[PDB]
This record gives sequence, structure tokens and C-alpha cells, in this order.
Amino acid sequence: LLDSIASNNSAKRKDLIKKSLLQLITQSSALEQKWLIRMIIKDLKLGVSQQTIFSVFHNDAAELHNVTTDLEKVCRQLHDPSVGLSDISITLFSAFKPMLAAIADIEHIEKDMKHQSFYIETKLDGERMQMHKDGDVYKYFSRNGYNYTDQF
DNA sequence: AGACTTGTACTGGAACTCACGTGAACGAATGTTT
Repeated sequence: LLDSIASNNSAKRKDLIKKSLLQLITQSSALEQKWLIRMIIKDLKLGVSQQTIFSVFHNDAAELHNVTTDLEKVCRQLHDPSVGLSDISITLFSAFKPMLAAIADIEHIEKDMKHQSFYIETKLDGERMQMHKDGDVYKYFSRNGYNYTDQF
């Protein structure tokens, strides 16, 4: 039902969205409808961190989610708790969580660089993107893993 | 992006307890003086 509603919103159709929501309402209880509303809004407020959920799911799941950024692969590969992954590293056509930068104090900057020469670069204002190229197959991914390939 | 809230563990400090060391007093024995 959620897939139908999302695709149908993407297709510029509202009568079908109304039908799907009506079916969900008619075939749900008050608590189920409340939870469904929370998932639609994309907030649950469970009080438990996503990192905790991933850790309980498998020993090495946060790293795999960072490298891949797709709940399907993490859920599929990490099924048997005993069986782990030998080596996890960036792979083609799979979004990876970008590496960010933290505030720095000009006074102790040299100390933060272990008293060694460093690189100074200009700050760029705009979107953060990553490009995957294999032959003439191109994929573009945004900061959080959304696919912007259609635009570019 | 920035800022506040909740949590999380970790560090250090307060308090209690014991062991060890120092100070002072003392009863009995012994030596000296009359």
C-alpha cells in the first residue's frame, strides 16, 4: 500500500492515493493507524538510537550501512549472526556516507595537525555529490544517499 | 547547516576503615644518699 501511494504521488494521481489511504483506514485499528501515520511522517520517537538497533541486528552493521547506504543489502547479507564479513570497503554503485569536517580553533591548529605541514583549501558552498562511473554508466548520489542521477 | 536535550561512560573526589608510627604517662625495680 505504501509503495502504491508513493508511486501514485510520483505519477500525479490523487484518487488512487485516496483509495489506498481509505483501504488502510478501513483495515486498521487506532494504534495501527497511529503507527502508520508516524511512519508516513518518517518519525517514530522510539527513544532507541539507530546505532543501537544496527548493533543488536548484527555485530558489524553500522560499517556496512555507512559503506553501502541501502537497508536491503544490510538486511540480506547480515542474516546469520555467527557469519560475519571479512572485509568491507567502498563498492561501485553503492552510496557511501561522506566524511565531514569539524570546527577548529585557529590558535591550536598546528597542534591538531601533529606539528606538520598541511593543506589549505577554499570552502565550496553548494550541494555535496559523489559520482560513480563505469564505462558510460553514470550514477550520482547526494549527501544522504538520495539518487539525483535523473537531474544530472 | 546551527543549537539544545538525553543519554553514556568514564574520571576523579569524599568518606569510611584499617594498619603503622609517634608522643606522653606510669608502676615496679634498682641504685644512690643520708
